[PDB]
Amino acid sequence: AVPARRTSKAKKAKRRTHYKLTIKGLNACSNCGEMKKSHHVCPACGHYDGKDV
Amino acid sequence: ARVKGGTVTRKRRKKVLKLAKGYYGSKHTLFKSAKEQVMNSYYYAFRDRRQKKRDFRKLWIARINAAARMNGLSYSKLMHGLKLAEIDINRKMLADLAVNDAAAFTALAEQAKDALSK
Amino acid sequence: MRTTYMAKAGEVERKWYVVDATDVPLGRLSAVVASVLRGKNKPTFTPHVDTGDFVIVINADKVKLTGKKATDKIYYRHSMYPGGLKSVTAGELRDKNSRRLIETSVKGMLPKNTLGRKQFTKLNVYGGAEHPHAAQQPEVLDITNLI
Amino acid sequence: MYAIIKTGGKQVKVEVGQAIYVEKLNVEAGEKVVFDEVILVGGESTKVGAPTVAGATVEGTVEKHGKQKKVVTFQYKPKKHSHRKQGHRQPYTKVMIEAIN
Amino acid sequence: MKLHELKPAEGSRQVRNRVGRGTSSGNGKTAGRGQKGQKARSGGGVRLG
Amino acid sequence: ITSAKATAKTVRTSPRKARLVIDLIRGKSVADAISILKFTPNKSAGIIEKVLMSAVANAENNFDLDVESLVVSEAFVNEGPTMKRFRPRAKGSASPINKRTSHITVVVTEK
RNA sequence: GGUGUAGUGGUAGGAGAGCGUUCUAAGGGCGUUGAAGGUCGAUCGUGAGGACGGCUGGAGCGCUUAGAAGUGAGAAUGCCG
RNA sequence: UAUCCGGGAGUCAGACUGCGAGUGAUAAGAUCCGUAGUCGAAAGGGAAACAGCCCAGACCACCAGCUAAGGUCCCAAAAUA
RNA sequence: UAGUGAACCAGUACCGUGAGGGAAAGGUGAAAAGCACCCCGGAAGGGGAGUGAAAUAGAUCCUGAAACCGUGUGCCUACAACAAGUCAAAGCUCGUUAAUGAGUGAUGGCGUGCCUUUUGUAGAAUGAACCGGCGAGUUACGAUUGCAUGCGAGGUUAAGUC
Ligand SMILES: [K+]
Ligand SMILES: [K+]
Ligand SMILES: [K+]
Ligand SMILES: [K+]
Ligand SMILES: [K+]
Ligand SMILES: [K+]
Ligand SMILES: [K+]
Ligand SMILES: [K+]
Ligand SMILES: [K+]
Ligand SMILES: [K+]
Ligand SMILES: [Mg+2]
Ligand SMILES: [Mg+2]
Ligand SMILES: [Mg+2]
Ligand SMILES: [Mg+2]
Ligand SMILES: [Mg+2]
Ligand SMILES: [Mg+2]
Ligand SMILES: [Mg+2]
Ligand SMILES: [Mg+2]
Ligand SMILES: [Mg+2]
Ligand SMILES: [Mg+2]
Ligand SMILES: [Mg+2]
Ligand SMILES: [Mg+2]
Ligand SMILES: [Mg+2]
Ligand SMILES: [Mg+2]
Ligand SMILES: [Mg+2]
Ligand SMILES: [Mg+2]
Ligand SMILES: [Mg+2]
Ligand SMILES: [Mg+2]
Ligand SMILES: [Mg+2]
Ligand SMILES: [Mg+2]
Ligand SMILES: [Mg+2]
Ligand SMILES: [Mg+2]
Ligand SMILES: [Mg+2]
Ligand SMILES: [Mg+2]
Ligand SMILES: [Mg+2]
Ligand SMILES: [Mg+2]
Ligand SMILES: [Mg+2]
Ligand SMILES: [Zn+2]
Repeated sequence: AVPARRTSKAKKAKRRTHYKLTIKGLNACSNCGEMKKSHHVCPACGHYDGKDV
Repeated sequence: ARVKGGTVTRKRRKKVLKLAKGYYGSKHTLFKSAKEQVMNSYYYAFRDRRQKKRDFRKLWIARINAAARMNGLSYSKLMHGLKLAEIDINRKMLADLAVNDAAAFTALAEQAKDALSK
Repeated sequence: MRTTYMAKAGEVERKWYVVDATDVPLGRLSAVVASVLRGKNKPTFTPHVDTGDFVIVINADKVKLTGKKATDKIYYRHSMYPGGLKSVTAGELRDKNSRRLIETSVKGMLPKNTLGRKQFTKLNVYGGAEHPHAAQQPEVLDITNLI
Repeated sequence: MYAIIKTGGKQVKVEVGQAIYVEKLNVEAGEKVVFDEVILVGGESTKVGAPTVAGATVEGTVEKHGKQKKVVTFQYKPKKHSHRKQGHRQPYTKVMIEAIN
Repeated sequence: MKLHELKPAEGSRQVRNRVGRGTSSGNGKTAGRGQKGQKARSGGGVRLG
Repeated sequence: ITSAKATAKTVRTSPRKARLVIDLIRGKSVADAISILKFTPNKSAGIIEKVLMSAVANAENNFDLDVESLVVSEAFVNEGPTMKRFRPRAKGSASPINKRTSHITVVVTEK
């Protein structure tokens, strides 16, 4: 099967509506204040739950 | 004496595209689609410059009909009476009176009713 | 000169009429009501704007069906599933849900577009003689001579 | 007060001090023009012409002569490799209404 | 005469007619040859007589 | 004078995939944008991070602006030159391959 | 030039008259105080089409008359990019 | 308007409708003629949509008027005559 | 994209066992004065600072079209059946080659692309993915007719010589 008609710019953009990235789970690290991912070791200071690791 | 393409081609196609400004997507972006649409636009425009007169006479007739009914008369009876009474006010003006000058319209309707009675 | 009047949305005042359907043939009631809803009865009628008035139809259960329409006029509807054709007689609709009877008849006569659907919403049908729209101060609209 | 006059095979509503556009009038700019076919006169009272109000006329001054925006008549038949293009600019006369009788 | 005001005798010179240069000219597309057939071909036509 | 821009041209990456990350950071404080790019695993995140940091370095060094107040006023990706390649396919025929590039631009203003 | 009368759908196709492109000759001009070209504009003519401004551009180009043509593209499962 | 003389063609696949015939089965949107129209090469109104049927031939502009076929309760202009 | 296939390291690259086939590809600036130095970056690439009349002339360099991609937004859009327009049109926004202006457009009417080929095509027949460029009645020698000019019961030279 092949496209019968080429896809227009408007239709193509409509389809890509949901083709987007997202960033979630970021909040300030307790130890150093840098933004980190919740439930992850802070990449900057290497602290999690207030202890170096 | 070689005559290369030059710029006449671009000039002509840009004229068509400017005519097609406002069309949907390719119909305003691409010359071939644009030209095809502009041609249909011409056809529709020529046809509609005739349909336009029909539509407005139709609109005036409907409004005149409503006003005549409010005055106790059908549009057909009103126009027959006006012709008998020699009134040549056309439908455009009659519709204008109906919407705005209801008093003047009532005077015209009374003359039409008088003519019909006679 | 391009001076023809064109009504604006919101400038025309829509009234409220009460139409008693008692023993009025269904179609004729629907026709007069449809003209009112479209606003064809007013000089300010503008085809591309809504200018008609609201209608309250009472005693829908007493609407008149001449001839054998009561049992032989059939309203069909297809569920879009194969063999999904449903039918109900006009008489049965009048007896059980007369509101739908009047509404279907009037829908057929209004335009099949956005403006037409909006104009339909201004219709209110009530089998029986009493309605809840007294707050709108509707006035009776005799149709004995209109039909 | 206002009047309805018969001009250019068409009827126009005129009020003192209102400019009206009509089919070209054979009159120089800035000159006076009298419309004698007053088919109605309205205002506080109403005058109905049968077909014209007797002895009622409208007076105006020809402000301008001009040409209306161009209209293009392009006639073509699909698949018949045949088209014809035409332009038009209808002349008009703009008249300021001075007096209504 | 003056080289900048030359004027041929009236009717002495005509403009060559060029075919296949658009429909409105009246010789577009088919170039006056008609539709299909032997006479519509490049080098078409039968010998004289 | 109130804004500084940085640009990376002819960077090997998909313009569309880059625009995903760019849309994430557009119109955001510089600190927030830096954090988002750091924790975004997509390839273009690192490229855009260097461009943003370069732009901030411009705003500070070249024009002595206020880093804390800096925000990402404008950011976008433009198509760069496309490198043409071919990949053999079945039955002795090749198919073209477009190795895309991107022009990544970031503009950061005082407020 | 005016009036009057009549007429003015159109494929194949015949006739007529024009628009625009490059170049030649002559004449008369325009150009680092910005040509051609590009872009934008609500401009003009009955049509092909013609100007005029803004921006871009950086060195050639109009106009009048006549002349000669590699002289006009939207289609050829056209060729090239 | 016809002739005649000359330059230049295109056309040699037609279609349907009404009427008169053949072939067919007194079938076919069949086929083959005669005859008139229309389409072909004709837009517009009506016939729901609908080349060939009915009305009627678009040089243009108008938010003027009168009619043809066909229509006037609503969609939808006009008689709940 | 012309002109030699070849304006440039072309009969080269490349293709083929071989004969053979056979490309693409010109332009900074007057002058390299071809961006010292500083900053981000591993670099690339940028931002300053400079050269320059001009750097949106920075070497992928004169001009820089269209397709195509993207950013910003004045208007509109989540009850709507759309050959995408045209006619009518409220609202909103804006102010021109100053014109009975411009953009957008709720809503209403009408409305089945272009071409080719056909009796007949919206056609579920053919062609076109889009954009740009190139791409088709020409010339020579004769024949014949019209128009024009010169001469006119005459008209006219061909080769050839200067
Ligand atoms: K011919
Ligand atoms: K210009
Ligand atoms: K092509
Ligand atoms: K002949
Ligand atoms: K026949
Ligand atoms: K430059
Ligand atoms: K946009
Ligand atoms: K529409
Ligand atoms: K086929
Ligand atoms: K001759
Ligand atoms: Mg060309
Ligand atoms: Mg008419
Ligand atoms: Mg010649
Ligand atoms: Mg022809
Ligand atoms: Mg063609
Ligand atoms: Mg052919
Ligand atoms: Mg044939
Ligand atoms: Mg032939
Ligand atoms: Mg293999
Ligand atoms: Mg005609
Ligand atoms: Mg030139
Ligand atoms: Mg050519
Ligand atoms: Mg047959
Ligand atoms: Mg034919
Ligand atoms: Mg027709
Ligand atoms: Mg046809
Ligand atoms: Mg009449
Ligand atoms: Mg009606
Ligand atoms: Mg009756
Ligand atoms: Mg070559
Ligand atoms: Mg520049
Ligand atoms: Mg350049
Ligand atoms: Mg709904
Ligand atoms: Mg909605
Ligand atoms: Mg066939
Ligand atoms: Mg195809
Ligand atoms: Mg092409
Ligand atoms: Zn931390």
